[PDB]
Amino acid sequence: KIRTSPTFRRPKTLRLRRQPKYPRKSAPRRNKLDHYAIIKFPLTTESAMKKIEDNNTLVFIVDVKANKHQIKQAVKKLYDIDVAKVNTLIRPDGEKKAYVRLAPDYDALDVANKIGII
Amino acid sequence: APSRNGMILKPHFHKDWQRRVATWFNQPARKIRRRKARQARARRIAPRPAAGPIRPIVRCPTVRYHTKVRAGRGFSLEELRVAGIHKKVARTIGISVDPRRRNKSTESLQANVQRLKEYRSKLVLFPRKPSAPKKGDSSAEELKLATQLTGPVMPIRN
Amino acid sequence: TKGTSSFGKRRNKTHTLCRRCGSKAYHLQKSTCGKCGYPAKRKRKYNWSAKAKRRNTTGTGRMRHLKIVYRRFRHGFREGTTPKPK
Amino acid sequence: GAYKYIQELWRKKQSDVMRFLLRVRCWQYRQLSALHRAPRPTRPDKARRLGYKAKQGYVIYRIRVRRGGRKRPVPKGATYGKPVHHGVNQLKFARSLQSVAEERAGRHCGALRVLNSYWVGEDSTYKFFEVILIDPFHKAIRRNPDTQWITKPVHKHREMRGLTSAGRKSRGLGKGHKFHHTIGGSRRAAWRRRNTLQLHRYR
Amino acid sequence: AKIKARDLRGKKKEELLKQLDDLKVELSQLRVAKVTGGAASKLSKIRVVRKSIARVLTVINQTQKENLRKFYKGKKYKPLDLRPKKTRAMRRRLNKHEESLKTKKQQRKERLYPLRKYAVKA
Amino acid sequence: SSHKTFRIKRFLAKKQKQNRPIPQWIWMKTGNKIRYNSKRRHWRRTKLGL
RNA sequence: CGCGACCUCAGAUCAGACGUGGCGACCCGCUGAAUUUAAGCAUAUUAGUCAGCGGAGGAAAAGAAACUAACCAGGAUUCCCUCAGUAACGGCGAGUGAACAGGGAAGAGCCCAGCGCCGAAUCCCCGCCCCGCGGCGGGGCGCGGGAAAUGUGGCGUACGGAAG
Repeated sequence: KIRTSPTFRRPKTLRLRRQPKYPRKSAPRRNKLDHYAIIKFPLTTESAMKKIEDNNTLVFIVDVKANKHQIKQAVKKLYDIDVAKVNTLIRPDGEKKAYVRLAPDYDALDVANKIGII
Repeated sequence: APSRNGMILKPHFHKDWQRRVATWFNQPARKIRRRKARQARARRIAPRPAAGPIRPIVRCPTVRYHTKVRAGRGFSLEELRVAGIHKKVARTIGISVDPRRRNKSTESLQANVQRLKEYRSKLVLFPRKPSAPKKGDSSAEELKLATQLTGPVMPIRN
Repeated sequence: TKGTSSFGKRRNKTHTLCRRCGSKAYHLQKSTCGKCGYPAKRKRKYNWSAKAKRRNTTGTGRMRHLKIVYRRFRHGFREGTTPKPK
Repeated sequence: GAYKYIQELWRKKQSDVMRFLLRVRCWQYRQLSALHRAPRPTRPDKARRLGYKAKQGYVIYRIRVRRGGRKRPVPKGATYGKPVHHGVNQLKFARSLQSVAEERAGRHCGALRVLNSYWVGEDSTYKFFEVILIDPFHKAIRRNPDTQWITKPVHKHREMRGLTSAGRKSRGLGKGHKFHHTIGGSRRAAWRRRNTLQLHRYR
Repeated sequence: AKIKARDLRGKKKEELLKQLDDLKVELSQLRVAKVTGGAASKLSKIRVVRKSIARVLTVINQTQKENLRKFYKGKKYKPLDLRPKKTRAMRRRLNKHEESLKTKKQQRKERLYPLRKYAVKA
Repeated sequence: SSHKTFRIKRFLAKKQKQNRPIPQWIWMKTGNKIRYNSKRRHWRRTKLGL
């Protein structure tokens, strides 16, 4: 060995991994943003029933912590349907509205009767 | 401003004295508390003198009070020696020991030695396990007749 | 033009909502809460405003932990026991 | 025992032997940071006296305190008052530099508890002190009946309340005719008793 | 069906999560009934279902933590959840054993010079 | 403004929902004292802070 | 050049702990004014007080004499009564201002280092087994690890102590 550089450098020591003698918290926290917790209810509004009857969409009021991705897997799992796209807005009231456009092999107006909105 | 002939007088009331006015509405509540804590102490020491351990005969210092006699902190180590009581055993049979007390005189010494002789005679000593008495204790007929002494034990009258 | 005309130009805020004390006192440029001093670890409280203290003390809020401590105290802080069943 | 030879050697500080040692160390210490851990007591002997034992959970921090008096922190020497309080330069701090050392150690090491401290050197600009610190939660200290008094919450931050030997020296407590002004717990307790009207219910 | 927390406890793990979703769907259908605008008889039921979800989720969580503190019983290191939470300062105190420790020197005082039961004549 | 932070829009959301009059069955309660909502807030009159 | 020590000082999301912040009536440590009073005013006074900073506890602090005394002597601290508006301080002005003894409330004493003796006689942590505790403690088992002769434990501390 000769010092190639005129700088001394902190030599790269071995740093180990966490192998703890106990987990800090006893249980892994249960998911509280479920499929049921995320989707609260559908809007049965003049504006939102036309949105069903024209654009082949469903309109849901949704948990404000939700992605478009979480809404897509939620709308799928609860209503055995598949989603083309989800648009979301947070209302002035403060709750997140989801405009869940459905894939063209499913009628929105024939699944809106199945969930029970008219 | 002074009116006429009156006393020249200087009240100490120039500091914010009203923040630190100690009132004594506690007084009767204090006395009830001290008396309950004194009765509660006396009940805990079932046979033992309620007042606490014997104190020595002690002359008051400075010429004003040296005609008087008061109770001391505790017996001198040389007052205990002549009496023939081990200084660590004395405290267990209720005898005040302070190792700070000298003895300049033989009269003060011999008064406090004779004081401890009187105590060691009167004192009824209960066995440690009560069910079996051993050699260095008081007899069982005396143990039944052993009950508290109220006020200072062998009170030091002038 | 120091009064009425000059009040028109007031259209950009110095304070916003502090995120310890909730008060509209978090100075955007200084980045300090005028009420609680947020980036400072300790609460900004002064003994010269006894009124300002008692607005924001232990009474004020819920005491959601500290109210049950008072309830849990009066049974010697007992743990892992249940009342005897039916 | 060696410790008496180490004791009386440390009392000859003007001797060629100790002048060399106190200068080569007081050099060494300047080139380190103002608050760093010493791996052992620089004076094992002195630390023995002050209660340091050589067991796990006894810590020793060499902390330097910048030296001199205390000039009044007032903008441009303007104390806006009466000529009594015009003083700004020749003013002195009520606590010794050793007590200021113990509490820079004790504050930084918020978990540890300052037992005591000893001098180890002075440059004109810096005094150097070793501070003896104890872990109240190490089982060596926590299971020793001799040392499980520091493991009780009454003795948190002794350095901040003048309860270490160096802090007690600032308080002017002690028995007798010279220490009347601190009769009672302290200087404040003395003042309190004397500046209270006892207004008895009857009087 | 009136769900009580006595005929939940004996039951199985996946048997209770079946009943949980059996209530979750029941609640989601009542929240649709609330918005479609009818059935006062169903808007009373929404609270009854909300509490019976809480009953099941409690008994789910009760039986987990009865099983974890049985698992961590013998061990020297149990999680911060299972350790006795009282006051902070009360956890920092000396153990029931550590307060009880005397020095050899003090055990010798206690043996030689025990405080005697005595009583003096007047 | 039109450009808002999410934090302010949640503040403005709560203030909207507080700005509704009392239900007409609240004053039929046994120990009723409330006549009307005193903590109502019009957008000209009281300017909600900020 | 290499390898084994040791010292001194780094890095870890290393194993296990610990501190911070709050309240702040009471308590400890600092810091520290000016209104005011002196018929002005500067020293003094207000006042080591308000504000400022730090640290606690169920109380705190203090505390078992480097004491008070000058006696025929008392004997830790704290608190109450009294000493006492006293001795003393002070533009000796305004004002300030304790202590001892004495009576009581309470009453409790102690431990190191050093000095020296005993084969480090000491302590910490991991693994196993058996009790076993929501105050991790007890008993086994291991050329299991570590701290510690740069001094751990027992005896012993001024009231003297130790050895035979």
